[PDB]
Amino acid sequence: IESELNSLRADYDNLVLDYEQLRTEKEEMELKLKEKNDLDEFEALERKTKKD
Amino acid sequence: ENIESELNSLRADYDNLVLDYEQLRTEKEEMELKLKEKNDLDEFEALERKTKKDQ
Amino acid sequence: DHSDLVAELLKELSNHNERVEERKIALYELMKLTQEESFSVWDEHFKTILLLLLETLGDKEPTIRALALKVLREILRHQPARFKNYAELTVMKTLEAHKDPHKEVVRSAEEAASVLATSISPEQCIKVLCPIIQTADYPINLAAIKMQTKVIERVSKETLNLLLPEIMPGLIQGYDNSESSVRKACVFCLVAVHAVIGDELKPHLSQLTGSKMKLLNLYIKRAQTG
Amino acid sequence: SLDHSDLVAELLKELSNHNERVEERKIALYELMKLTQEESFSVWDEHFKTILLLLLETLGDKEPTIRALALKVLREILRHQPARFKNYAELTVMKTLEAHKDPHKEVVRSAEEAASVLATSISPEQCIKVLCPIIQTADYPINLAAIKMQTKVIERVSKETLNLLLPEIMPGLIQGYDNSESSVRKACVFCLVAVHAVIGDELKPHLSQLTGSKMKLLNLYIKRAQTG
Repeated sequence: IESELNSLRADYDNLVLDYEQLRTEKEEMELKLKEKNDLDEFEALERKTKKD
Repeated sequence: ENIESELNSLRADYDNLVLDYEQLRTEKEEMELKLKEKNDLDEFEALERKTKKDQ
Repeated sequence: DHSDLVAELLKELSNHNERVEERKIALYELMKLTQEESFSVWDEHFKTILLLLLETLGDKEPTIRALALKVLREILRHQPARFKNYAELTVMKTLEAHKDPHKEVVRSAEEAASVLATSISPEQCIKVLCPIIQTADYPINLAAIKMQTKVIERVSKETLNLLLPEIMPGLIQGYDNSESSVRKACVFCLVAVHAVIGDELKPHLSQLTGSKMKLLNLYIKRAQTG
Repeated sequence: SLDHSDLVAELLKELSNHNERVEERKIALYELMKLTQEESFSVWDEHFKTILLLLLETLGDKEPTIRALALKVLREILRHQPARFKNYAELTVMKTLEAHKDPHKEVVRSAEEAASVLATSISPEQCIKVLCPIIQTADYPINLAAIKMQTKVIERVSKETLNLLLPEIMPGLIQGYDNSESSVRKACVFCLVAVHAVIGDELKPHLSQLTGSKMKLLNLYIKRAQTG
């Protein structure tokens, strides 16, 4: 079990580092998506005023 | 015995990290599809402008 | 006895706008029955479940609405042959969910409309989508055009020609739409129509301007290089 | 060499190798950028025009990495030597605005940064008078870039000065509100929000040519800007 413990800790430590790479990739797409949100909100407000 | 507890806690924490990563991987893929659709749409709008200029 | 459990589900899920957590359990219970070989349930209780699941789409709770669309997606792909007599009702209700203010409902509704393209009979789905496309407002017309693109891929080239006099009006009309996403969705639908019938599409596109013809041929060329 | 006068001649000699010697010109541009950070009195008193004109031609290079780098160097000269662009406002604005329509994201991104510093480096009343004819006559996306700049510049003129410039500002803003592109219309709405924020209700007679739905949409973003 002690040898098994040493190998499992490595996989957990490797997954933590890999997880950071995904969080940094997802947070960048949010920064890119944030640009779209203010524009698409404007276009939706235009349609609502035109309907009225 | 204390080694057994250390393995027992780490195995549970690893499964929680696996679940969090799987949930995040599905979350990141939605942002990819949304970015790709917007990018192909902005390309469409740009391709539209070129046809009007040339016509 | 599946029926006694269904009575409890039909009793709870009829409590609209109240008992939020108890109906969430009931809706989740209905979804498990969908995965199971509970075909005895559906021979006698399909219509009751569909109408109660469609009425639930008008719930004040966005998580209840988004959940009913998740269960409905499963009933669509587990019992697709049962929607013959309810195509228009299921299509028009699923398209209305596309304009919900909450992302969780529209996102879950886009998924139900995705399974709906392959579950509803393709010949029947096109004839339902045509009047919707030609008369609906954004984003329902946009959602209906995306659906027809998926549905057109499933009809033969001989069958598609018969539906062209009815398909093309909304496609040429949506090409003039003020929204660029609608114009783009129409091009990709015409790319799918061109991919099937080839040069036979040419007489139908006579009413397109030169700049739209150029843009369309541009995306036709792009589709072939793949 | 390191001698300031000798170094500039070598920089002007190397950067004159247009379309060729990419790595040798990148080093010269990075070296030119360092001289900008130094507040070197002797370099800029005699060689600003020569460096600017050679740096502006560099924006037309076939290499996208050379273009994007000159836009970063230009950004540095803009905020380190802003008083020197007095006689080159139209040239610097129109060249930076043309960089906004490059196909490569790295070039437009570096140009959007140069156009951001440009709003506070060019004289603000002078910057408006350069942007107005551009806004009223340019095509996408240059008109969009010029309106965004005018929004940044309008915030820097007094209420008395802005009213005098309104007869020249408002034509392009009403025209861009009818523009086919939604991004241009929003930039015009946000520009009118900046104009309303300065002169308040005095803007009301200028909006007489607006439709009811555009007036309603505009009032919505004025309220949204004030609420937070």
